[PDB]
Amino acid sequence: VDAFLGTWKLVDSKNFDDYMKSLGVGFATRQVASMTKPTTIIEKNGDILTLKTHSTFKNTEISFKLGVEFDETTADDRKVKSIVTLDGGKLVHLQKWDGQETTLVRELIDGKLILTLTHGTAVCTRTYEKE
Ligand SMILES: CCCCCCCC/C=C\CCCCCCCC(=O)O
Repeated sequence: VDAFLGTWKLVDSKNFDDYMKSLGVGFATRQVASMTKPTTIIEKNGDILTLKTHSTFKNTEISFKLGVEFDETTADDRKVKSIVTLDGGKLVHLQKWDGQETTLVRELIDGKLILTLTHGTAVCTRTYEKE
């Protein structure tokens, strides 16, 4: 997982409104989210990964072991059961709640971190660059 480690800043986003709307996020939160450029920090300490997402709007932090389920409260206030694994060199984060699922997939492509978010028919792509 070592190539994912570091500090990353958002530089491009496509279809995030569609993804938020699919999750039921209200229009006022979508407004602010469309103008926010988060910083994501990924760190490791032995087998424990910590993923921080910082912005002027909301901040989140989770710590987990790969392949072990954990409880997570998301930035939009869903209480989900999560698991993160490495699949084909990608970091795959699966969230389940109320019979629903969403995936947050991170892959490294030409030095950039590409985050693909899928829920329902909505697919959002967010591109991060390393700081
Ligand atoms: C912590 C800041 C995340 C981005 C601004 C706040 C958005 C909150 C609205 C819906 C959350 C949807 C699920 C999390 C999206 C994370 C996107 C990302 O890491 O770039």
